[PDB]
Amino acid sequence: DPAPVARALREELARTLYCEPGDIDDEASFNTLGLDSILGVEFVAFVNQTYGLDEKAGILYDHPSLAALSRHVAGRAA
Amino acid sequence: DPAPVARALREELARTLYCEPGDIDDEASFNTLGLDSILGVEFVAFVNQTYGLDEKAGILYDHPSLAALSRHVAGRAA
Amino acid sequence: DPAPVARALREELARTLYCEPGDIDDEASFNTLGLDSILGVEFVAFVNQTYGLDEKAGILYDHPSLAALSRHVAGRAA
Amino acid sequence: DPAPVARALREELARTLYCEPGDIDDEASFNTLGLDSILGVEFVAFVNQTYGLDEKAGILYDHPSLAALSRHVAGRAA
Amino acid sequence: DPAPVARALREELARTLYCEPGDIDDEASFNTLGLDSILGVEFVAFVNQTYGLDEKAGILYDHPSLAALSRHVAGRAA
Amino acid sequence: DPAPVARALREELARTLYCEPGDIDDEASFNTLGLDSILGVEFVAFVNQTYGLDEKAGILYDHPSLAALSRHVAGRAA
Amino acid sequence: GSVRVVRGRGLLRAVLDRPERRNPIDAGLLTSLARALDQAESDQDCRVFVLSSTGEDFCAGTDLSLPDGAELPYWTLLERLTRSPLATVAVVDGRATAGGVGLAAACDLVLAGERARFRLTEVLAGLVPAMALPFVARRTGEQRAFAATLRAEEFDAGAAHRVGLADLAGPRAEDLLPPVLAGLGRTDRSTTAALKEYRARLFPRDARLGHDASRLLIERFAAGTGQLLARLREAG
Amino acid sequence: GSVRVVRGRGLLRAVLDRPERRNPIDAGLLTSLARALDQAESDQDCRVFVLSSTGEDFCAGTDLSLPDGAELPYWTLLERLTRSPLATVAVVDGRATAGGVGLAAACDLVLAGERARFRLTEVLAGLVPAMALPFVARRTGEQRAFAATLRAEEFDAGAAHRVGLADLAGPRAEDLLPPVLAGLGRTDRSTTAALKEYRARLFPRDARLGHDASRLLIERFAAGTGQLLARLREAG
Amino acid sequence: GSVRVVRGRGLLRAVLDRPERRNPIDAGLLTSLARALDQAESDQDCRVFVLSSTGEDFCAGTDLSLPDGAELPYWTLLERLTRSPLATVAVVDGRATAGGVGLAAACDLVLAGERARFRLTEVLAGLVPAMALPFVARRTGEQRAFAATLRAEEFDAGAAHRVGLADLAGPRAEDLLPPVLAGLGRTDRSTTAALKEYRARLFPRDARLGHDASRLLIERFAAGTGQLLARLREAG
Amino acid sequence: PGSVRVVRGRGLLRAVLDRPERRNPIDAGLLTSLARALDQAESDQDCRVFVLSSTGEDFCAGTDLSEPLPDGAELPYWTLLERLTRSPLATVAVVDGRATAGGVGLAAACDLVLAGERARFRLTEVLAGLVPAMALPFVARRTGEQRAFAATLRAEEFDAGAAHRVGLADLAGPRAEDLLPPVLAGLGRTDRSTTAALKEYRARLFPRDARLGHDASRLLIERFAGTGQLLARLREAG
Amino acid sequence: PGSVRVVRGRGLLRAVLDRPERRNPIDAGLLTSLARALDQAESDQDCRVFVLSSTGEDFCAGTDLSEPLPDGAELPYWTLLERLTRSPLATVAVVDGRATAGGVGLAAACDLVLAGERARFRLTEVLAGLVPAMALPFVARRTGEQRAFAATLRAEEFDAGAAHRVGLADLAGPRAEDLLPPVLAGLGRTDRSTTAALKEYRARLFPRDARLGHDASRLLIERFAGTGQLLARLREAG
Amino acid sequence: PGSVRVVRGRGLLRAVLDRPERRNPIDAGLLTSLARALDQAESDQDCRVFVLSSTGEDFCAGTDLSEPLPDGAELPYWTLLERLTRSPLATVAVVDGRATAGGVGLAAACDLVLAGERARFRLTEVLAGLVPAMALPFVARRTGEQRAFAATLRAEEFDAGAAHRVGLADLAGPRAEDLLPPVLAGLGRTDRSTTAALKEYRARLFPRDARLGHDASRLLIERFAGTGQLLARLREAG
Ligand SMILES: *P(=O)(O)OCC(C)(C)[C@@H](O)C(=O)NCCC(=O)NCCS
Ligand SMILES: *P(=O)(O)OCC(C)(C)[C@@H](O)C(=O)NCCC(=O)NCCS
Ligand SMILES: *P(=O)(O)OCC(C)(C)[C@@H](O)C(=O)NCCC(=O)NCCS
Ligand SMILES: *P(=O)(O)OCC(C)(C)[C@@H](O)C(=O)NCCC(=O)NCCS
Ligand SMILES: *P(=O)(O)OCC(C)(C)[C@@H](O)C(=O)NCCC(=O)NCCS
Ligand SMILES: *P(=O)(O)OCC(C)(C)[C@@H](O)C(=O)NCCC(=O)NCCS
Ligand SMILES: [Cl-]
Ligand SMILES: [Cl-]
Ligand SMILES: [Cl-]
Ligand SMILES: [Cl-]
Ligand SMILES: [Cl-]
Ligand SMILES: [Cl-]
Ligand code: NA
Ligand code: NA
Ligand code: NA
Repeated sequence: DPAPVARALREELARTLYCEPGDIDDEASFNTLGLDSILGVEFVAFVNQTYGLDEKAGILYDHPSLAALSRHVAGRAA
Repeated sequence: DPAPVARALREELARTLYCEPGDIDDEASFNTLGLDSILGVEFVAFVNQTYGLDEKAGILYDHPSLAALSRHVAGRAA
Repeated sequence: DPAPVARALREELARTLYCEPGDIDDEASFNTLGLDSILGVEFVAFVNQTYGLDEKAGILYDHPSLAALSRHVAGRAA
Repeated sequence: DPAPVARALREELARTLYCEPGDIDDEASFNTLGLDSILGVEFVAFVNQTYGLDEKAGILYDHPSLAALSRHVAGRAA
Repeated sequence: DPAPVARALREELARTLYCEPGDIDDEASFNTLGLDSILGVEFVAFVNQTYGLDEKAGILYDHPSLAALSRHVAGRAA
Repeated sequence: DPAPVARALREELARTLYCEPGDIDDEASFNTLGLDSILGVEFVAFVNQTYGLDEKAGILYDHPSLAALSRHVAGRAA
Repeated sequence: GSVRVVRGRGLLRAVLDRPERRNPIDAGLLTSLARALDQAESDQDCRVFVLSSTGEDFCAGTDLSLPDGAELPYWTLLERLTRSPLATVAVVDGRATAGGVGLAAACDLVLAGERARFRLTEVLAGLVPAMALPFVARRTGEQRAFAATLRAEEFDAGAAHRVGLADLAGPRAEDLLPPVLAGLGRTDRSTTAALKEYRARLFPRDARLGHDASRLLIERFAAGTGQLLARLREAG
Repeated sequence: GSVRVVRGRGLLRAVLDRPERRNPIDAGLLTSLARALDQAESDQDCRVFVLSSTGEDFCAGTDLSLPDGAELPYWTLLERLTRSPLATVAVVDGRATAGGVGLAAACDLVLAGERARFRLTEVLAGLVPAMALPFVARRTGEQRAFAATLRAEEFDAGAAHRVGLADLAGPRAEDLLPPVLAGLGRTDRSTTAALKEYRARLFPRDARLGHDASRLLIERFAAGTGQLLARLREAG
Repeated sequence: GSVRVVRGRGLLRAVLDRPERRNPIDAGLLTSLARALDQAESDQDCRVFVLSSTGEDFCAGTDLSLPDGAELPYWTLLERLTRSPLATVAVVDGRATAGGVGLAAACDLVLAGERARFRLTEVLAGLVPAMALPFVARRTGEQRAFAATLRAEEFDAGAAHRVGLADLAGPRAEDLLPPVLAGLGRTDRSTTAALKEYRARLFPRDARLGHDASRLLIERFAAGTGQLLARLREAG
Repeated sequence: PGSVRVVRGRGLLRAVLDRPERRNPIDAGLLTSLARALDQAESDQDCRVFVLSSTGEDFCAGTDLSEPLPDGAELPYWTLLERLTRSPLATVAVVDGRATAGGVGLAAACDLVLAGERARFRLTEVLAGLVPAMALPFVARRTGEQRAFAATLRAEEFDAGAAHRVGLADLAGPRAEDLLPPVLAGLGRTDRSTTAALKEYRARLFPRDARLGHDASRLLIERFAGTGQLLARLREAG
Repeated sequence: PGSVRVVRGRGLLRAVLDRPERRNPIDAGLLTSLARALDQAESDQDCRVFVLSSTGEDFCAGTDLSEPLPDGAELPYWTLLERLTRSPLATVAVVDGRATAGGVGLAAACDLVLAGERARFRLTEVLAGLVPAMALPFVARRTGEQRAFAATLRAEEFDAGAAHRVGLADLAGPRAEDLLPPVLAGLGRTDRSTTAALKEYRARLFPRDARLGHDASRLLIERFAGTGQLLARLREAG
Repeated sequence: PGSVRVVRGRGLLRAVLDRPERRNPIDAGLLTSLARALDQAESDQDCRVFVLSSTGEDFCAGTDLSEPLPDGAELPYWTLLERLTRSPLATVAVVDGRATAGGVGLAAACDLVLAGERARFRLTEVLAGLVPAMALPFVARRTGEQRAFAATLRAEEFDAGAAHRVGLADLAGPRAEDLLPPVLAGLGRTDRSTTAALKEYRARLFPRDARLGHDASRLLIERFAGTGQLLARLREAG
């Protein structure tokens, strides 16, 4: 189930983008949301520190929405 | 005194403008929020129905924010 | 008969707008002629001093051409 | 000597350009007043008819103002 | 070693882009010369046919100039 | 035969315009090629010194391509 | 009352002359403009029909204060402004609202000053401006004319110029007129007549469109409309 | 799988919901969108149909991974988006490619965000986008629609806005929607229905065009095409 | 005399080659261009027909120095440039005047350089450019094509680009051609042929328009015309 | 119960002009309240951004029409505008209504100006016989000297688009408040130390001389000291 | 019977360049006649505006192609351009033809530049081996330094629209003369006292150093002193 | 076998940045090689133009992420940018790829900037905790101070069109190399003597103070001296 991860990621993204978690369309592209390559690296380093992972900054290109990133991190983490 | 009037108007404004009440700044001008003369007349007719008043559509010009209108309306209320 | 007033007003407007009295369309809006709110106040203070009146600057909004202003001042003055 | 020629041309120019003779600056270029090559040829044919001359349409290029043309024409007149 | 490969590619690029081989700067990016992803795939299929290779269309991204591609190709050649 | 003159003129024009002689369309206007009135005077002074002529700068308006200028200079020179 | 005629050199000018009522469309205006165009057309030395106005409203549209095959006089007049042998020139120095947009749009050339505004308010009243749209769409293209109707979009002089609703824009529409009149003096009435006839040959309106447009406006007006018109009234 | 429906105040939203496949057109999508439009039309209090998407692709067009008088379902759906009594609004926040351009273009209003891109790729595959072009050309004009096809021109939000393919542009198409919905609440379904019916009366498509467009796409697809599609595949 | 043909890779180029006469339209030019287009079409490996010129005049129009159902050869040629299976590309690096505007406008793509100028001078001579207008209006829209005719408006490269008369503009039209040729090499003749055939299916000219346009030009020329042509001559 | 309402967020302090019924005029209390907000922001070592926003139709109407100057002394208005250019915090003005007279300087002195649909900027000072001497250096460092002086001579009004075209606004959109989240997210990629060194270096490369704040203060006081007539005229037109 | 014709109007003096047959060149008499017009305008305490306009196709062709310099001395051209920036009168240039070489500075030094359809601006100086040192500070204070220096290096020509886009013209229209009535009516809302204090403050905030007029005068004289060849070339192209 | 390839033409020397595989970074050898090209150009009395062009997708990527400062000393980067503004040769930058960080200054310091379709300009310095102190005066003299400082604070990227609109590019087109022949033909109408006097006069009218190169050098060295973390972040995003 990706829902717990999507929540943790939605709250970090909202803080990073200076919005409320409630304003974020989980299926919107990171480009549409205005996550640049710099905040992208910080966001992936948040995912790595929070779940004990080391995913390349490149992962946001492979899974370019909150929902797609959540399934990736969900199926990866444990 | 005005805070309940302000909330009743804030919910109606939210519905007219297709946003959530929590998105509305009570101190923003009706022109900044995007209320035109047309929905302005509907909004005033709403004020009149809900509070049994007979305000002219011009009142949105005299009290051009939710805060200002809600004080004017509460002071005309029983 | 408004014609004497229209003449006195046409000559002041021409001086104010740096044109000849002959160039002024009496039925053109003050906006179309380029009378701003500042020269508008000076023009109404010309009308007041010349005819012994004290009309608000607002009068040019109520009667927004030379012809309409002339009928107002004509029917008012004596 | 040229002042009558200048006035006859000034009235014809006024009619071709839909303005009053008193609106025309004798020293303004024909290009500034808005006379194109077409009305230019009609204007030269007017000069030729009125003064019995046989000037080429190019003369508006050699004497490119009412003042300059009226001196050239008066000096070719009887 | 690469200079003959560079010339074979330079002539083909010249034909694809409707210019003379002598107009092509070997060090200019494929994006600066105006090679799109479509003619890029045709150009790679040309490289593969001429040199019996099986390069992916992505190779124009890894070696994004005539000089760079011609070194990569010559080093994969017999 | 204008071909020897067209060649001598094509080489001077290429040097003046910072191109190769081969890039010049002999029938292109000097305007299309980007010969301004200043380089035009230098180019006519090249024609004059090379062929023992003294053609006015104006000649490039009369014969406004390399081909037309070459026929003029050809039929003139000897 | 509603139109004042002024003759000039090869032109007739029809001035909308009821500024204090904002120059509304009624039977009086439409008839006085048809009669001005008749006078201009009867003078064989006339070549240009100029439509201009007074005060802050070019034309406010229908004053808010059909046999088979027949057309409303508004349709008939707009078609005449497109078919006349006279060049038709609209001078817009104030608000053109609802049917007032069609009256301008139907002239050959629209000159727009700093105070020019155009807006089809019809959908806010539950109406389709069926009679005005063909004369707007032949200028803006169908997409901008139908999206401007759905959204009741307002155009100033620059916006009207950019979308083709105005051919020329500047600080005053009246000061754009003398160079247009100077330019038209290079050609003649016979040539203007044939050009406009060929526009109708190349961009035709089918013979039933006038009736159909007139009918659609009548249906929707005869509907919930009295309320929407009050609302539009109270909004100003 | 392919469409997710969300109701709102006087609206139904159809969300293209297969971002990892780039929101391709197939029988499933076309049928799910026809069924969303049916539901929206059956609700007599519905006034707006919103088409929006997910991820980086608004719609990639035909997934690359005809009786007489009949039309392909794509044609039928595009015509419905132009003829519905509902105002149809396209929210474009990613790449609209090939048939994906027609799906947007056919809505009454196109909102385009910073990541919006439009491109007809068809001629690069040896195809004519015959079914999408009428809905593009009614917005851009015939010259820009046919030259954009020949050149497979790409439009960003600003370019799409400038040529009429987008009515509104800004940093996010979704943030342009609430003011459009607020504006449409001033009018009603009956008025929107009559406006769209009159657009079809003024800008008609002849009765055979759907079949003919469908036929031309089928012919060229049934041709050298498998190669050109591979090439288009390898280019990405 | 009037046209010089140059073959290239998948293209044939027809060069207007009478610069000292300003590249006028006569029976010789129209016949030499029809014969160039025949040669290009007969070569099954040809895909592009390029129309370019010499000196300061792209094309000055009719040199000033009809059975029933028949069309003048100018009409016939303009229609061929719109109907050919070859992509037709106009390279405009000087003045396109009167009929010279239609010759450019009728090509699929118009490239305009810094010295490109377009102007319909016809009404200044008492004529309607009836044969050139459909090819101009299919690019600019009817309003800008008819108002540019009435006003004999001149367009430079940027203005021509902004109104759709030019698809591409830059310092030299000839330097815009290689990227256009590179782009067209991605598609083929069969695909270009079907695209242009579908444009005629979607934006048709009725079968009588060629005769009617030809007739209107002949009538007005056979009229006061000899004087207006002298005047136009003396003005240069 | 003041003319500035203060709100804390993540690495920011927002000062809201909060007298819309009075059109958010400049007086003593507004300048002190703003100076005090800036002090509270700068004292928080985790604060990186100072956001200046307002209420109603008037961003800021300038000096209220409803002073001695010691040697080397500057009026508080000058002191506040300088602070907005020198603060180690990024200063962002959020403009969705009328900035008039002194209100134009207050917006212009912020690092970044966001303008919405209802934004208007106009120096009305010459219409009252005044030179806007204290605001001009903050406008001119955005517009260049010609456009700042000519806009003053003609009392030119700028909407959001025109303000953006001349440099007075850095970003324009339907609503200035909706341009703020992306500016804040972008600023979160740098830190206060860098922002401070960048503003300091702007003063180094484009300095105001040490006498300018005094001379500008003096010129405004001299002209305010027929001014009564011209201000009555201005209010009557208002 | 002079190169400047002087006309009085309501609170203005208009100096008309009146040698169209010679293309309104700059020589001694034009600079004295203009300096004398400015003197007559400034001596009338009711005068508020100096209007500079011209005749024919040439607004002003610059120095006529048809000088000792004492220490601290400036050429009269510099003196006149400075006067146009420092005069207590609003200076308005009305440009409906070619401003060439020195003609560009003469227009640029006025407070407001009005450009009509036939307006053209071009510094041809580098084509004659000259630096337009005296005009450049008056152009650069309008265009910024990059556009003024690059336009000089490339001898860039500006029509009305391009002049307006870069700041060299403040207003553009079909005819510069028809932009003048609205500028005069707007200026009638302020007075000479305010206009004077505003121009003085421009010199205070954006100064030219006291040596600049001398150094610029010297650089032009040095380069004019092969110049004969390059001027012949320039006339032949003219 | 160097980072600069040198080509001679008619009255020009072209310095080509020739390390595309490394993205044409700035290091010691690039700055010396460029300074040496400029020396060879200036020593040829027939040379009038220095052309700066590059290779691949990177015009110049800035300092390579793959220094003591004596009193009055300047880093070589500053010395080279100053030389490009003071050289008697016209300096032309030909930009058809990414100019990043220090690469923006190197282009901006040339007299004329030509930008093609693939041109991009961005100061990334604040994202690494740096102030681009040495490049800023060369950008600001083109863009004005507001746009140069704001573009730095926001790490704004400019394509060819945007660069042209703000003044950073003087000319824009499909390819910067194809804008060069017309610039060279135009420059052939003037000479080195005039070009030299014009650049000298730009320094006279718009000077940089004698301490600026030192202070700017010091500020960059101080900030480079958490920088390790922020540069790792920048490379990971690259
Ligand atoms: P970040 O927003 O600073 O951007 C850095 C960047 C390297 C991603 C970018 O500046 C760039 O040059 N490329 C833009 C396209 C992109 O995302 N990279 C393509 C990788 S598939
Ligand atoms: P409603 O929104 O349909 O109509 C209101 C109106 C047309 C009367 C309104 O647009 C109007 O005339 N407003 C005058 C207000 C004004 O000053 N304009 C705003 C720009 S500052
Ligand atoms: P004046 O030209 O200085 O203008 C002052 C003003 C208050 C009239 C104006 O700046 C303003 O804010 N409103 C513009 C619209 C208007 O005329 N007022 C609406 C009153 S109904
Ligand atoms: P007429 O006004 O119909 O035609 C005259 C013309 C077409 C010959 C004329 O436009 C022309 O070619 N003029 C050359 C003049 C010139 O230099 N252009 C004005 C811009 S500086
Ligand atoms: P091809 O030229 O038809 O298609 C290639 C593409 C559509 C995949 C390509 O446009 C793309 O998506 N590129 C990403 C490259 C990029 O960063 N854009 C260039 C601007 S910096
Ligand atoms: P050169 O490129 O410096 O141009 C000088 C010029 C006199 C030719 C030019 O600046 C001008 O004013 N006229 C442009 C039109 C032209 O070529 N002259 C018309 C003679 S028929
Ligand atoms: Cl209607
Ligand atoms: Cl299709
Ligand atoms: Cl024709
Ligand atoms: Cl102040
Ligand atoms: Cl000088
Ligand atoms: Cl640096
Ligand atoms: Na925005
Ligand atoms: Na104007
Ligand atoms: Na270019």
